[PDB]
Amino acid sequence: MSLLYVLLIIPIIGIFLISTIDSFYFFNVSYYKKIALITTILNLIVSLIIYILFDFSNNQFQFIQENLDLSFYDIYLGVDGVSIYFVLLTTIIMPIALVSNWNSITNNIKSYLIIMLLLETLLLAVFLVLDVLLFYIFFESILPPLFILIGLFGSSNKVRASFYIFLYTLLGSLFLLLSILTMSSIVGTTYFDVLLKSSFEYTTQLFLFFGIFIAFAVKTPVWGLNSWLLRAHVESPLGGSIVLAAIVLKLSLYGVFRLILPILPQASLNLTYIVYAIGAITVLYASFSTLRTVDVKELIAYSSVAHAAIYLMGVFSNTIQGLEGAILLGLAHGFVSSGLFICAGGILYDRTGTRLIYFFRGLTQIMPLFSLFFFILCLGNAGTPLTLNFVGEFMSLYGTLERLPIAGMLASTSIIFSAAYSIYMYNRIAFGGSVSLYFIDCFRDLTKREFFILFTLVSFTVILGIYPSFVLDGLHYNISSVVYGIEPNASYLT
Amino acid sequence: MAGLQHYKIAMDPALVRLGSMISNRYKYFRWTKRTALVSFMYVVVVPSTIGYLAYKTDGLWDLRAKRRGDLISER
Amino acid sequence: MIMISILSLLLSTSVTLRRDMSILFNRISIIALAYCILHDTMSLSFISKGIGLHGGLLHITNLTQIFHIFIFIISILILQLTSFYPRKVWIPEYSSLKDIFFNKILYYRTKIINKMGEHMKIIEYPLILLFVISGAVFLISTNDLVSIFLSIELQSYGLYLLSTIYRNSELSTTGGLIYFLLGGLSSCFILLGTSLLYVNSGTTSLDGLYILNSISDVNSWYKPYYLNFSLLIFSIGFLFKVSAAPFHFWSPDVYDAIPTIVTTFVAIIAKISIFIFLLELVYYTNSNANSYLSEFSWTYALLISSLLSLIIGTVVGLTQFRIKRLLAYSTISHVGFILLALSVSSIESTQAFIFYLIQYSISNLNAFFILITIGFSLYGYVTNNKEYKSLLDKNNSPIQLISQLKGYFYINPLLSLSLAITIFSFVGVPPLVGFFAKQMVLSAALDNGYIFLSLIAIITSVIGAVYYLNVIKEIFFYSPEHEVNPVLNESDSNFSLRILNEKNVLIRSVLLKGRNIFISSPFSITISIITNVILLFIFMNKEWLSMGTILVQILFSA
Amino acid sequence: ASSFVIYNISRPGPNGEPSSLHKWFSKISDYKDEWETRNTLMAAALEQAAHDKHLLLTAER
Amino acid sequence: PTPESEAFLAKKPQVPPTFDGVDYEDNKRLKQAQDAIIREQWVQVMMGRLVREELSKCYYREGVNHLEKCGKLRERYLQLLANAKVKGYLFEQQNYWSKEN
Amino acid sequence: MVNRILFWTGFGLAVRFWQLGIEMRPFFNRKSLWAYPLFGGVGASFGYWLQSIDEKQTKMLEERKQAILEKRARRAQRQAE
Ligand SMILES: CCCCCCCCCCCCCCCCCC(=O)OC[C@H](COP(=O)(O)OCCN)OC(=O)CCCCCCCCCCCCCCCCC
Repeated sequence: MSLLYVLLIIPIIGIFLISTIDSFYFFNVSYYKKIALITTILNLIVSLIIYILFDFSNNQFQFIQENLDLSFYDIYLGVDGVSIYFVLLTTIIMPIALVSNWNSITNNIKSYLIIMLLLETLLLAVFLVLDVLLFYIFFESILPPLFILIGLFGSSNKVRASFYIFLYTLLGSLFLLLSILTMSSIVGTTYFDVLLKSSFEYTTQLFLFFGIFIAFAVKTPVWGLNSWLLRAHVESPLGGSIVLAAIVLKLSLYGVFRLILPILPQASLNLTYIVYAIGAITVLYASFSTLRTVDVKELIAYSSVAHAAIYLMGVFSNTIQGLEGAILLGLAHGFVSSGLFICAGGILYDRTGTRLIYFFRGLTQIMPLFSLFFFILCLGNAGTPLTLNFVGEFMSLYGTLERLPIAGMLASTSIIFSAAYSIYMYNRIAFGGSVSLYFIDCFRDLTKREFFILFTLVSFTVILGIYPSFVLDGLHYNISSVVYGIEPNASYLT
Repeated sequence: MAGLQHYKIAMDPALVRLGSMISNRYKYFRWTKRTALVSFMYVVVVPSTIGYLAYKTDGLWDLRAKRRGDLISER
Repeated sequence: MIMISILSLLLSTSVTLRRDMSILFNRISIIALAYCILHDTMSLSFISKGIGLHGGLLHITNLTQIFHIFIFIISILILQLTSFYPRKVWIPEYSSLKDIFFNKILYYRTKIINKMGEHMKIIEYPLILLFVISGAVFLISTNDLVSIFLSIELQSYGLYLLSTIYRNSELSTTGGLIYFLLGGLSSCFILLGTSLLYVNSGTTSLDGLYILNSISDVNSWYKPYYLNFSLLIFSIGFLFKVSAAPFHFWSPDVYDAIPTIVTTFVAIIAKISIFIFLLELVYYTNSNANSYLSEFSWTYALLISSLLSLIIGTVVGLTQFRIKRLLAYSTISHVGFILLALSVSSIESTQAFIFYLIQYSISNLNAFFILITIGFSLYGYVTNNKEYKSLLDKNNSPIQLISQLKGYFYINPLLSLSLAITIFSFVGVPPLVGFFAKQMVLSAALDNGYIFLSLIAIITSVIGAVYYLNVIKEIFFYSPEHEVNPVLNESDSNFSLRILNEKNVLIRSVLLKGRNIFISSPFSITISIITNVILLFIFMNKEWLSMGTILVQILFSA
Repeated sequence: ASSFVIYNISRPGPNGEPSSLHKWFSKISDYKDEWETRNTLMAAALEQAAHDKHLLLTAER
Repeated sequence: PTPESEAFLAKKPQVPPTFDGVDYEDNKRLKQAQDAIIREQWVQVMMGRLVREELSKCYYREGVNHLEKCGKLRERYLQLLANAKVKGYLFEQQNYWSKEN
Repeated sequence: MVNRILFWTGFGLAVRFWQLGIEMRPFFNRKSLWAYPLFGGVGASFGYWLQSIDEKQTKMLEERKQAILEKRARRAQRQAE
């Protein structure tokens, strides 16, 4: 059995144990949550073992299993450098997301844990499948559990949010599916090691680009196709929000490295100016509206839109540093947005029952531990150096600038505006007077649980902000394979 | 009110009512000369301007290893 | 075999007036269909595009025999609803294999199992069902214009009789009247089309019509406009019977008016037979060379109906609040997909067509079985809802409103999950069998240049997903309005169960409550198998998809 | 203190010779040609499978 | 010259960095070529990195006098900077070119 | 991993489990435990039978591929004139 199948199998086992342990012991729900948490820890331990064995400069897919039993739809699993870090992000985020909801899920706890465990398997399968149609199957599989997760555990507007995310993702994905089916018909399969050797003709590439781009712009999301996120990321339970912003936004980014860069190089280069205008517009518009957003969780949700615009522009840069910076930013966004959602949707929300900014002020006076982590997280959101967020923003922005200078210059303005909404939101909540007079009771500071999920997330962003080689070293060789172009005295050697 | 018991908050009805208006404002949008002009400016004009500028300057310049006796222009 | 079962069943039925025999007669109809499967299974050891039989009036193909068996298997599954009581008493002290085979349990069952329910007291119900099956098998196997007409009337007339067999229901008699009246109009179009074929060609043989068409497809005195024009009129009558738009209006009323158990058979069996029969007729009239004939091809009626069924089926379903009317509009939408695959005549589209029809029939079957089982599960529940209290024919159709499913996930979560899996398969969410079905039809349509229809299919699917999501929202997102009956479990209301051995000697007695009444095993097992087939298709797809691949390769074998 | 200790004991020593633990990690994750062998076998098999479907899907009516 | 390390040899390309006369149905041979083009680009790039390192030492060694004593490294680094770049294999895999054209 | 026998033995086990769950009956009471070897045994039988269908289907598809190539070849040789 492959280690990659073990990765997909462990959460299914935990689902089985959670659903059957009532027959061997009214079992306390603590037991259920213990099983699910240990299930995620083991999945993380396996991914760490894979990474220790993983080789940084191999262009062969690693840890694959021979099938020799070909069918119409066979799940082939494999890993390289451009997918190994997304697998690690998924297995680190999932335990933290479980602990972040340890107390706030009060009814239907078995259903909540089974959905999150199933989400872990499906999201991991997205990064590991070696077939383009397998990518769509896992990308779309997470929708029904996400629909149910929002509708069973969401806030007051959960129905409208659940419908929005389902119908937006489905609609975009249906245009991606038509693009994938055209590829499958021309080439005869969507297996990576066969399709990547195909050379689609330019007009085919253009109409293939449209349809894959429509889906990825719905999922990025670009501004104007992002109301599903402003609803779903806010109405979701806290664990749903962490998974939705840390891993689910990353699907469209990893999807660009498999579905556009190797097989649509000519359409990608010829259309980069359309991608860059949309990415530039998204960076400014999302930034200005974040500045005027009064729901604290909606403000953290809108800043995800602005950050994802920069990794999208870095992924179309066709430069090494822009592509590596895009992956670096994707990962750094996962730690920072997880921490800011915990701070808002899990610490403020649990204490007050409200998400309106008008009711918060001067929290530093009574919650020094919260304000310390909240501030460090707000510096990460502003891309402050010593966070992995600066390294990703700088490399992404440099590649975007070098590819198309006017687009990079506008995208660079994010260095001013991400600071503006991060510092503005930090000042209004932690600072900005004495403790808010709307609080009748005093508030306790972070519990040990809250401290150690914030500390862990803050630890990852700072350690990788100082030594980003821990990810870049395993990125360099594989990411070389998606660059398109030639030097005159370097090419066609004899 | 939302699962776990939270602390007592002096929930100010005016502020709560303002928060409700913001959540429901989409239900009351209408096409007027003002709203159409603003929407057209933000969605069409400004993006198409950046798109046109990005189009016209794509490939215009390269800085890498440019010395004196050379040009930044490539095209 | 099907003709012997009908005549033998009729003779036994003729000399009985005992209504307690209905459950036994239904069980025998299951045994009879199992033999029909055995005989047709033995008839699959040859390769041919077709062998004419019985003076050339009928024919057999590998495709014909496969769908004979499939019709029998769907009919055995539907026949369970009238062969077993809906609820059982189960206890953990009568669960061993020695208890089931050598011991017996005694208790007052009449009220619990609904022994004298309406669907348990119609003696001729399994017999009329067999008549419809004979109509359907004969139509698949028809080689001849007169055989077509006789077969379609035989299947149609039994369906009208099935829609009215609950003669004491005003709703049922109304739906039977509507079906017969508009179905009589559609039969006239079929007879008109068959008649115009005969008066122009001088032949009743389908072989002869295909030969005339084949010669006439060359690239002046008797230019053959009649064939496409006749089949156009012919096809419209068949579009009515599969309830394709714009000839769809009848089915949301009829399917809602007739009792739900009847709807299960009525809504599923007829589409299989007409679509399979249409497949061969589509293949053998396809003008290969682009001539004037292709300009007036009758198959554009299929493509227009496909377009209209995609739009009507999804848009009209948005504001449906009655659960059975929603399923009718959901079928019309899925018929639009089936019609698209049939209209594009390619190896890929025929594969897609064959797989789509079989997966859709098992899925629509799972939805009806879950709907019936939920209705029979409310036995020990009460509601004070005012809307539910004003429903008509509650016994015939226990669930009539989508709102009746509100909070059902809190009543029975795994049965609610099975419904949600089935509905998500209708949407086409991977990796459910419904996604792979939609994926195959889209592939073929795109590969043959049907892009505009491919795009309308994806856009309609998002609209259709809205009312599917609305059913799921009702089940999961709200608390239920049904409460367990206080008196069914009131801590002092125990009914007695005796456990006896093979010698009718009492072994033990036990006191029982409403909590010891369960869904009968035939329905739970059938839902469970089909739900797991929908869910786990990605690990089981090889042989099932290969069967359609081989069948199409035979049909196209140059 | 632990970081200082673990860094010191994990050094390759005065000469560029792997330690006892260094040789174990290199041995376990060797895969001298395993990935290439398996990857090549799978690529050719799905290549041929695409060939067969292309033959069946484009067969003359 | 510095001896080629045991680790280095384990990853040394056995094929020339080219796509000429490479059967794309041979999975092993195509991936070998791709690896050779990628590795060759990195070597040229890592060469510039070493020249830059030497230029750095002489600048801090010659101080005021760097404008006169560091020209040889200066020229070398600019030549590498003008020519070396990781461009990938995929344009050259999809586009054959001839000198005689 | 798609071993037919193990998969369909597992399928039968999942049918019994889902059925017990749908019936809201306990998943494991001792006197009912014979059902899992039964449902799994019936599942194993369905999959030995699917095994032999696959063998026939493969042979049929292999013969079809040769016929298409043979058809393609002769038509190509016919066009040589
Ligand atoms: C706002 C914060 C900003 C932070 C910026 C990040 C720091 C960069 C700027 C400061 C740079 C100084 C870093 C220290 C340089 C030397 C590291 C060192 O400790 O080396 C000693 C040890 C062995 O040396 P070795 O490499 O083996 O030499 C022989 C080689 N043949 O090598 C080792 O492996 C030992 C490693 C142990 C950890 C190094 C010591 C860290 C000291 C800083 C700690 C600050 C936090 C204090 C926490 C609370 C303490 C009360």
